[PDB]
Amino acid sequence: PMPPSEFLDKLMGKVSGYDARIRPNFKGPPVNVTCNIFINSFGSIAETTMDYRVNIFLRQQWNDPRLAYSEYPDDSLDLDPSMLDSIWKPDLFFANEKGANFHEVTTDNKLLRISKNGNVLYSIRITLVLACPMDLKNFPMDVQTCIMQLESFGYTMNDLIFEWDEKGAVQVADGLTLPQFILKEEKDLRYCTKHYNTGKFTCIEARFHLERQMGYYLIQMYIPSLLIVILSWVSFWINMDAAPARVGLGITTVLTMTTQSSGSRASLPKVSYVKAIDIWMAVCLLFVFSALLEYAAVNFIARQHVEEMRKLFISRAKRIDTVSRVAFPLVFLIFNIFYWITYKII
Amino acid sequence: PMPPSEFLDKLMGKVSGYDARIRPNFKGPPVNVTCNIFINSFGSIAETTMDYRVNIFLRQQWNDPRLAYSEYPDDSLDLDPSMLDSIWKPDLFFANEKGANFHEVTTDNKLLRISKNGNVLYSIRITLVLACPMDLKNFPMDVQTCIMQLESFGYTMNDLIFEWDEKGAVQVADGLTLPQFILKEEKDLRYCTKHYNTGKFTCIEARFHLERQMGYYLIQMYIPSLLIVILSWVSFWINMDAAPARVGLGITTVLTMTTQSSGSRASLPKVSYVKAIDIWMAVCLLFVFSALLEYAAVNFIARQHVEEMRKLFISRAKRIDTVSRVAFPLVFLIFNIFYWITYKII
Amino acid sequence: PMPPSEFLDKLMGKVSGYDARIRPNFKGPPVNVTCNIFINSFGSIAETTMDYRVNIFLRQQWNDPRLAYSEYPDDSLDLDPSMLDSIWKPDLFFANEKGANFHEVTTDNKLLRISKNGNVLYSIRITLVLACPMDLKNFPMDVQTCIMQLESFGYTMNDLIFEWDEKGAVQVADGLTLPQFILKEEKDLRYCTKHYNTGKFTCIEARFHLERQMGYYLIQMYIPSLLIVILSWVSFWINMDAAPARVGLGITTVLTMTTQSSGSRASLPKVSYVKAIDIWMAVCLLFVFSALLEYAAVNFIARQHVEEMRKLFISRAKRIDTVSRVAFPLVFLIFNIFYWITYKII
Amino acid sequence: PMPPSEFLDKLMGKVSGYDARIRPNFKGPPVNVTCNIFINSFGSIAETTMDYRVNIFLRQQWNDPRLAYSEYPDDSLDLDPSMLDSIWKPDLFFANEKGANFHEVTTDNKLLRISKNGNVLYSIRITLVLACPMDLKNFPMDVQTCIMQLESFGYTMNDLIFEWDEKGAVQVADGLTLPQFILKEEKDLRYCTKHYNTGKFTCIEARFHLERQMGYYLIQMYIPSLLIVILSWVSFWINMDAAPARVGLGITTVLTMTTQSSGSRASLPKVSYVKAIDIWMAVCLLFVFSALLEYAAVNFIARQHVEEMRKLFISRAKRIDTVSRVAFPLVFLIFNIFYWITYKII
Amino acid sequence: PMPPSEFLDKLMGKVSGYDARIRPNFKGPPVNVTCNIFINSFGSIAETTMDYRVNIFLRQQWNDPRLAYSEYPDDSLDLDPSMLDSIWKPDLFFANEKGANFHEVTTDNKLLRISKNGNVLYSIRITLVLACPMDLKNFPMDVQTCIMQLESFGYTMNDLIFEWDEKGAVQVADGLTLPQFILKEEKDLRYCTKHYNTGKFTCIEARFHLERQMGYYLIQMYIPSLLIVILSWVSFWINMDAAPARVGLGITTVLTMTTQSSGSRASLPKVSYVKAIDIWMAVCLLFVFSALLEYAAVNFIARQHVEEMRKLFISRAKRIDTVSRVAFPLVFLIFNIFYWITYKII
Ligand SMILES: *[C@@H]1O[C@H](CO)[C@@H](O[C@@H]2O[C@H](CO)[C@@H](O[C@@H]3O[C@H](CO)[C@@H](O)[C@H](O)[C@@H]3O)[C@H](O)[C@H]2NC(C)=O)[C@H](O)[C@H]1NC(C)=O
Ligand SMILES: *[C@@H]1O[C@H](CO)[C@@H](O[C@@H]2O[C@H](CO)[C@@H](O[C@@H]3O[C@H](CO)[C@@H](O)[C@H](O)[C@@H]3O)[C@H](O)[C@H]2NC(C)=O)[C@H](O)[C@H]1NC(C)=O
Ligand SMILES: *[C@@H]1O[C@H](CO)[C@@H](O[C@@H]2O[C@H](CO)[C@@H](O[C@@H]3O[C@H](CO)[C@@H](O)[C@H](O)[C@@H]3O)[C@H](O)[C@H]2NC(C)=O)[C@H](O)[C@H]1NC(C)=O
Ligand SMILES: *[C@@H]1O[C@H](CO)[C@@H](O[C@@H]2O[C@H](CO)[C@@H](O[C@@H]3O[C@H](CO)[C@@H](O)[C@H](O)[C@@H]3O)[C@H](O)[C@H]2NC(C)=O)[C@H](O)[C@H]1NC(C)=O
Ligand SMILES: *[C@@H]1O[C@H](CO)[C@@H](O[C@@H]2O[C@H](CO)[C@@H](O[C@@H]3O[C@H](CO)[C@@H](O)[C@H](O)[C@@H]3O)[C@H](O)[C@H]2NC(C)=O)[C@H](O)[C@H]1NC(C)=O
Repeated sequence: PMPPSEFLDKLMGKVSGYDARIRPNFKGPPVNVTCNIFINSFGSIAETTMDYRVNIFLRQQWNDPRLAYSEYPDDSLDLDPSMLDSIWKPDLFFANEKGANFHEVTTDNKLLRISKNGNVLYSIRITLVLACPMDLKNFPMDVQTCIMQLESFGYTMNDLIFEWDEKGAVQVADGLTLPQFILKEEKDLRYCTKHYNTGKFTCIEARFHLERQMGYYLIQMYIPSLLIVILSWVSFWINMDAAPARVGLGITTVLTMTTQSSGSRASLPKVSYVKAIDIWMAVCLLFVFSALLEYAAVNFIARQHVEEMRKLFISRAKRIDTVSRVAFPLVFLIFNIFYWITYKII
Repeated sequence: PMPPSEFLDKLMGKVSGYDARIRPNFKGPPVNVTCNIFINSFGSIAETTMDYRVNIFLRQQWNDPRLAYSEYPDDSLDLDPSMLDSIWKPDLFFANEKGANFHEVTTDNKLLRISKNGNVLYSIRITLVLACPMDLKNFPMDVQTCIMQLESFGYTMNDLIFEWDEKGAVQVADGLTLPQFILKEEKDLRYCTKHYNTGKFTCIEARFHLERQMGYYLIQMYIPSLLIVILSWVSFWINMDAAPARVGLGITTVLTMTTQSSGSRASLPKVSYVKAIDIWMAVCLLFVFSALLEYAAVNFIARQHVEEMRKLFISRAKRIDTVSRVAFPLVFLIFNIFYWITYKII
Repeated sequence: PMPPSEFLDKLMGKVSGYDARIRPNFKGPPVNVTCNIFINSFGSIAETTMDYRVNIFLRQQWNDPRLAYSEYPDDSLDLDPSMLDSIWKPDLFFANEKGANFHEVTTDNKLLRISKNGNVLYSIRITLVLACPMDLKNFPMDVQTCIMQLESFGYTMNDLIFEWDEKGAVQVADGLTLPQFILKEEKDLRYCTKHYNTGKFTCIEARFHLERQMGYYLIQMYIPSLLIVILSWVSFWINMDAAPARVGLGITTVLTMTTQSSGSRASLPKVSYVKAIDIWMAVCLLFVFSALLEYAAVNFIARQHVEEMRKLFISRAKRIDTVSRVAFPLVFLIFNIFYWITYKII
Repeated sequence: PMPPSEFLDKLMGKVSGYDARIRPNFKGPPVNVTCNIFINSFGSIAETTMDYRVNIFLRQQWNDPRLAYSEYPDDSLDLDPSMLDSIWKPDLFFANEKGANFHEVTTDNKLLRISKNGNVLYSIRITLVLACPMDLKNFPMDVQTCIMQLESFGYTMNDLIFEWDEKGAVQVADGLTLPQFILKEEKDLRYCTKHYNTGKFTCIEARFHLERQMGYYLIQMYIPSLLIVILSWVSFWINMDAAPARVGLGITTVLTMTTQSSGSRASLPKVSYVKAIDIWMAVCLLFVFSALLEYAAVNFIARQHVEEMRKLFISRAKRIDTVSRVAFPLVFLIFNIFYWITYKII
Repeated sequence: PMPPSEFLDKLMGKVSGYDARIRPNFKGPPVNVTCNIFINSFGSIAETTMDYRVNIFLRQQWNDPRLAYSEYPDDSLDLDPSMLDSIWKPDLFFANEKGANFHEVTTDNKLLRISKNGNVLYSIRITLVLACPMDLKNFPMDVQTCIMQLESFGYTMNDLIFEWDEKGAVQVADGLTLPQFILKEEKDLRYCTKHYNTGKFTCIEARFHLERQMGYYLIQMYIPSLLIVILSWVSFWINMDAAPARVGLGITTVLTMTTQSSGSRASLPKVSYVKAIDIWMAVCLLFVFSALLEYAAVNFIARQHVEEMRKLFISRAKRIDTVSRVAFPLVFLIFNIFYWITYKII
């Protein structure tokens, strides 16, 4: 009969004394809050900052006996967020926020329904910029594991406990994809119960596995790394006589790799350890330096020399020919097969 | 007689009991809300982020019987937004906001008029930064289809339904243009009714087709890609004798394309698949590498050699001349005609 | 006697019934609002965004008969903005805001005085970031005309009309200058009365003419464009015999222009049409390519050749000398005189 | 006895009628407000924007007879900013704000004490981003004079007047330094009384003198400008015979200066006039172009030529030797001594 | 019995007269406030700005006799931050904020418990962007000491005093690390009691020592600095006869160092003094300039010359050979051993 908001005026109003400043089950067991998330947006995973932005629908559920309506004939009584500041709400924060905000476009993006037995479904749209430290040992073939963990800031573990629900604690949007990663379907769910000099607080955290789309880096970095090598090999297929041709083909290619390695770590943090993309472009350096270093041997032995003179110099230009025409493709290919098996096993 | 705002004090005030926290037609059919938009601003379509900013006038219309004034002699009773927080308003949010805000310069940019029969026109200026994933298979000749979709966050499909109005659901400003695209006049309008573990919610979405102005990329990228080829052809129109001239004209041009392809994907996301602008600048690579690779053949056969010697070496420098003087323009032009027909058919 | 704020407690308070939610002259003629602006800041005209930031003092004046004090012995009764939310205020917004904000440092930067006959002077400091589409046909010699237009968002043309005042509708700060433009003193003032599917609304807009300081671009772009040409001419003043000197002076200069044109459109939007700065740096390309193309002719005819042989080859190296020693300065200067007259007439 | 805040409940409360909306000395002389500042932070002087950020403690002092407590036995009655919105406060704004904000971390950073005779000390932490137009005639040796000026926005000069106090109107933090400038101890204090079509308003402004640390620019710009010159001089100490060595040493150095001047005005606004750093790097251009221009003379006269032939050509290669071996160090050093005295006198 | 929030309605409410605007121990000794922090986030130490962002849990403790509950049977009475604006709170600000904000995601991240004897534990999550001037004498091997200092803004030293607690005044997160530094465990704690023309205020500050991960700079900067040297040494292992080979290997390497030093101070403020990374890359300059300077000697003495002629020129090419083949590795290695011991002792 009476309008339910008018019903809720006495549901939680000064009549019946719903004090929003006192958790349910006061002085009893803690408040068991089941949580799950829904991921609209995901991406902008900046490694310069080692964070990422997500746009989730945080759903919470707890049981408040003070909210147990009985007269009403249905199961759910939704209510606009205008009085969402009227009921008790758990102080779930994100232990690695690094910035977050509500969405208030045309309305507070909030949801509030209440079952007969006091079950409170509480859902709000959030945009987080979560911090996840990036492990970059094997950079272009890394599997980053960024996390988001939900703690309680004020209430201790003996008054408020979080939990994930079993029926799909983490849903993802239907066509949600990324420009650079693959959000692997397996998603871990484990506790991260904290301790301070103030007490112990509740935590739960879902670990998102991330694997890179190697297609991009395969193009901008590896192929340019690979052309300079083959360009540095036919430089040895140059004319037999040492002329300024090898003078050009040598230093030109080395200068490429010098600039390549510059833009190599362009959008990369200043990590002290050595990653995998650079040792590729390191080995690519010492081969292209082998070219200018090899002609040093040729131009050295050539200026040495004349029967016995030319008979021994060209004998050096020949053994140096039949070796470099296969040695560079020999070690460079054996290096490649070893490099990629090292990273195809992780 | 009485001032209508003073009339509205009893229109929605505590007299007559207009509770703003209870939707119209409560416990009856859902609230049928017709929507349309008006686009002032449009642009800043960043592909680094794959989003875009728009400045719209969202108009809504629903019928609230509680707002049915009868005494008054006219059709419309506008009212400043100061009491726009006084009436019920649907919680239309944008399912792909990624940031949005109201405009509050000198007044809340809001509009509110009410017909005799309870029709509520509600219009507000909004600045959205909407997320649209970019498909970049054929990059400079792509037709991106960015969308904006209007969902309800709290009310389920059985209590609130959105709809587009038939009489021009999407107007565009008179001289609205873009720096890079053409907002095609055809604009699609279809439902995107959602489902969650909470229920099903209303959605409507308008698909904006976008086609690129190819004029820019035709200049900064293609012509510089095209000069290096012709510069790499008259390099073969060099003197007959193999001199360091071809030493210069070869590696110089190849270094251009190396730097060209660097700035090629300058403002482009790190997409794993291969787009169309790069295979252009890829084929431009393997021709300019053909130049330095061709002189490798010339300088190789030249150092081989003398009656029978010169009689067979210059016979190779001639067949290599009459072929390269037409072969590069042969395959390069046939490539061009094939490339552009592949992209003039989409 | 009584304090005038205490006087204004009954001026607009619940006594005498000043309802701030009802415009003056209700049900009568529209409210004639005269406006003018004062420009403190102006600049940051970003062409990457095609907008600009301004810091104005928007003065408004309308007549409200409800504000007609009679007892008081003076003309003006100022009042701090603390009760500036107490009176009626027109909802003037900026039709091309693209971001704007009030200034609230140590006080709301607001002004409010009221004449005896109800005249309301209302002035507030605003920082706008206004959108003006840039026309870049003739880029370094363009005259951009950015605008700012003042519309009413809620009230229709039959209830509220804006106007500029005749006595200097737009003042500019005394020493206000720009880093790149000259704010021409002539400032246009014309209506932009709008129409929608909701009605017709009031508008007024002041067109600011802007002309560029060509001094900067004359230095960073044109001179470097001009040195490469003269460097590409004395390259032909090289030794008579074709040596690797022309091998160097040719490709070196062309590589400059390639990088010049890269940084040419560095801070420029991706406009499809062709502007004027590039056709300059385009013509500068085809002359420097003429150098490497000319030596192609020299090195070609030289390798052709010997009495009749040298007697006809050097006859070609001579006619090619007396022509290129004046032809490049011939066409290049005639091009310059034509280019600058094309742009000195607009 | 009674708690002084409870004392201030009747100090300014509805008892005794302290109306915060009415300035002291109403209808009498204007309110004489003495001001001074204290500078915590200072820096981020961006010339791309021509502004700078400061973090000051604005102290104000005015006398309000309505605040004259008599019963109390002490001189000062501080009070937390919670009731700082309760008293009258002057509307001091900053005429060149360009952005400013309060600091609200753990409390509004505000101070409020009141002497017996009504003296109000009012102090608040502010972070300003003030606009100062930069004069860049002599760029690396410029003395910028940025200002900050304190106006009143609402009250006219006949109702409110600002003043600096004599006892150290501008204090600076003890170890406050800058990365690029030296905040000279002399700080000017003069009025900037304004006039509009609304009246005349109070102003005071303190002029901060700033002088650059020339040490940085002496390293990144001048030394690289200076190495290319000496590298372009020993290029003339090359072998007597004109070989491709001068072919290399000439164009290589000129290309450096071309890229040097690119990054010269890297972080510099697009000012039309010519500054001092560029004419340095301009004169450095025309000397390095003299090198490639000089070898043009050598390679020209060399190809001219043979008894009388070589007897006159080498006579030109000798007079060109004994001159260039001292002429470049002659004019270049005389240029340096003239350049630096032009800028050591300002 | 009664709900404690309802108990706190009379704990601090208008009954019993808890005036939040009056510090504890009024007119007595100052309020002794013990503080400690807990560091979640730490990093983004930008030297371009010379600041850094931290995410701390500021815990405060003071004793307020007015908050002494006696009836209740326990030690602690937590309470949600909804009434955290109800009690007195010290106005601790950060003397070098440069920007800071609260975290309000799903609740104000705040904590409030009260012991029986009035002890108030008050803890709030804060994100600071603190200013620390960077000392960059020895840049890649520097030990920066950034600070954060906690002052009181309003209350003087005779009414409010801060202190650190002895039991671990500064805790750090368990796995908190940085991308570039090592937060040394030793953390200093000393007073910074201030003085102004208003009085003396309380301060405490914790000095965080920071030492760099030299691993990154060891790779991007030093190795490229080191390859050019060895590339500039085997350039002297070139053929005995002076050919254009040394023409290439000389200027090519010098151009590398020119571009190296460009990107050397890429992300570095414009400090006037000379740091350590540049004198490394300065000494690397004058060795690679020694190469092109050395061949100047070779090509000079070579063109001088013929029995006595060649007998004295090659005698110079030999003593120049046996010296440069060890002199560059001689001085360069002795330089290295001296450089690194200068920086391994600090
Ligand atoms: C929130 O969930 C926790 C997790 O179960 C609940 O704690 C558990 O509550 C049950 C119900 O009383 C306890 O069962 C009893 O345990 C005692 C001692 O173990 C046993 O002797 C009894 O026969 C009975 O089985 C259980 O011990 C207790 N466990 C823990 C770890 O707390 C809690 O009650 C829930 N609170 C709410 C408000 O839902
Ligand atoms: C909002 O619009 C929807 C769409 O039409 C309305 O739902 C429709 O309402 C009509 C009016 O009663 C229903 O017509 C009746 O349907 C029954 C069963 O189909 C039929 O036996 C009756 O003879 C009569 O035609 C219609 O069924 C119903 N359809 C749906 C899908 O809901 C709704 O009433 C509107 N609500 C408001 C508040 O305007
Ligand atoms: C705001 O300014 C407009 C512009 O003038 C005012 O509208 C004009 O008001 C005058 C005053 O009554 C009207 O004059 C009368 O016009 C009728 C019909 O044209 C004529 O027969 C009468 O003899 C008399 O001249 C005028 O028509 C009217 N014009 C328009 C276009 O509205 C308006 O009254 C002003 N409102 C306020 C509140 O100041
Ligand atoms: C704020 O400071 C100004 C600056 O002094 C005060 O104005 C001055 O007030 C004195 C005090 O009455 C005036 O002195 C009188 O001047 C008249 C005419 O000059 C003279 O005949 C009298 O013998 C007496 O000396 C002075 O003229 C006046 N000057 C100005 C420029 O206003 C003002 O009173 C101060 N207001 C407050 C609230 O402190
Ligand atoms: C906050 O902590 C300070 C630091 O101790 C307290 O100040 C100290 O308070 C004690 C307690 O009365 C004073 O002791 C007395 O000192 C006098 C003179 O020195 C001596 O003759 C007495 O026999 C007795 O020892 C002590 O002097 C005083 N020192 C200072 C520097 O203030 C303060 O009382 C504490 N306040 C609160 C509210 O906890």
